[PDB]
Amino acid sequence: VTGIALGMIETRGLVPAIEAADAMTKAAEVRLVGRQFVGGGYVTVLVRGETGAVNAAVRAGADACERVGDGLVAAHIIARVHSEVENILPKAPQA
Amino acid sequence: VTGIALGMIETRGLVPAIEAADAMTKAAEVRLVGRQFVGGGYVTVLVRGETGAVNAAVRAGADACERVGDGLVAAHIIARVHSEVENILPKAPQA
Amino acid sequence: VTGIALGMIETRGLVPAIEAADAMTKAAEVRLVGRQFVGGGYVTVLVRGETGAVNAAVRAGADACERVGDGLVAAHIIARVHSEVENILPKAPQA
Amino acid sequence: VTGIALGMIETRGLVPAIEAADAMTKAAEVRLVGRQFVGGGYVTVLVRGETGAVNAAVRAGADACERVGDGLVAAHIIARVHSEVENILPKAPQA
Amino acid sequence: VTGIALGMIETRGLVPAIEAADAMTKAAEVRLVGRQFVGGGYVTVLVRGETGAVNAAVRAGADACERVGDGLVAAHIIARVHSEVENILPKAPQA
Amino acid sequence: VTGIALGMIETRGLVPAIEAADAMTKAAEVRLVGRQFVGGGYVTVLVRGETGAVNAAVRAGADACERVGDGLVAAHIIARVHSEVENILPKAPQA
Repeated sequence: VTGIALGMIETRGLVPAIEAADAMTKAAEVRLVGRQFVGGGYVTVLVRGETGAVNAAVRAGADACERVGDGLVAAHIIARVHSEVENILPKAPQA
Repeated sequence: VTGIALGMIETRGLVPAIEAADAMTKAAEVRLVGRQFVGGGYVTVLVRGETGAVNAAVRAGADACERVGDGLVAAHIIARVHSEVENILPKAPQA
Repeated sequence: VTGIALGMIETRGLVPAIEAADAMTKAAEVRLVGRQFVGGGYVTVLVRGETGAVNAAVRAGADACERVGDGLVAAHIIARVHSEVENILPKAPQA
Repeated sequence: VTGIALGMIETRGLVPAIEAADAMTKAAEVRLVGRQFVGGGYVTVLVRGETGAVNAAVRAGADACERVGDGLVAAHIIARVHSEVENILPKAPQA
Repeated sequence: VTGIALGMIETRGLVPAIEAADAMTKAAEVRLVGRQFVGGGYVTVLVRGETGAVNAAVRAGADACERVGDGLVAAHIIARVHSEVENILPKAPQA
Repeated sequence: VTGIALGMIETRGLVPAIEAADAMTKAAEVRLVGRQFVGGGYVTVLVRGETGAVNAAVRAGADACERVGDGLVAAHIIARVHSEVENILPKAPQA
């Protein structure tokens, strides 16, 4: 609900990205704040939550999406982003 | 009509994606909720329905579209997406 | 004028796509309803008409555009798309 | 001024496309009606004019742009596009 | 706060770009002014600050993001951009 | 200020493009009128000025940006574009 850690998975294609998003949100209490079409085929899903939650989420999403479609590019956690980085992070996705 | 399972096919190009969409919707009672241009040439079609419907649909779409154009990237089902994932799923496509 | 069959050609680049569109529309009575920039360099042109018209059109467009530029990716006909698929098909192109 | 033939050059990148556009418009009396970013790096420039004008233009643009940057993909003329194809052709570019 | 030097990192994918942005902003007093989706999968993050700040920032971001996802494309500093270049530089990002 | 020659550099990525823009504007009296994301990763920067200015600018930008990131695709000058080509040239960039 109120944690500020950031979890991020980037995939080749939207399908593995949606699998990642589902596995992450089912794995721990994290909020899905963005899904971004990057260009070139990259898609990135972003979650916010407490450190431990985001840790468990990212690990789960990564294990899940590497088997789907063109797969996984990156799985990363930043437990406390600098206040400046909030300027580039999505507050809610657009669907 | 009211099922919440999710079916997804991602293709290289729009043509196999439209074949996928037609085969899926003809294969079982599923609703076509989105067609997404991902970037890089990826296109993803998304269907919602009951679990068994989405199962049959995805299987049909996958068999159909792998023979068309540049073909199939991914075919996947999530029978119950986390409530958070609804935030990134299209409610209706844009044409 | 009133036929609901669907003809589709996908090309690498816009130029072969315009050649495809011209050959298809000159080959039989079909309506050009969409030209779509897919991402990655894919372009897809879509025609509607009666079954026989769309058959002749797609065959003509395919023979024509494979010799132009980066060429042909896919040529496909769906003689009756499921009512659900109409949700993703363009009603008129944008130029 | 009033001719309806269509000249088209597709290039890898915008720079050779601008060279193409300049060579075509300097080579014969043709009107520059569109420059289109296709995705994947393809750019297409479109000219309208009388048949002979468009013939000379396309030949000139093609010779000119193949030496610039990533070069030429396609050079093509359609002397009379079907009335349906007008629906997908740009009336004026956007800059 | 008031320095006009420019720091820039370009990455393959958004995830390494967000890592870059975090490392740069944590490394020295710089302002994150832009994150740009370039097409093809390139993402570029831009920081402004005093010369020494931007120097330290870019070095930190570069060391950080080369280990994340598809990695680093470019890391560059322009300590005083020409007044003309301000016309193409983002004033604040969009998230 | 009032010259109509055109200088153009196309790069793989935005970073070398910004280096190009800075080197060109510092090298001679030219105005930066556009920076264009082309798709596929191509970026093109456009300068206007007198012939000699644009000559010196393009040469400087080219030497500068080939060492940055994924580098240089094309460097080109058109000393007097046809009046028709003005229709596709940017009047000012968007940042």
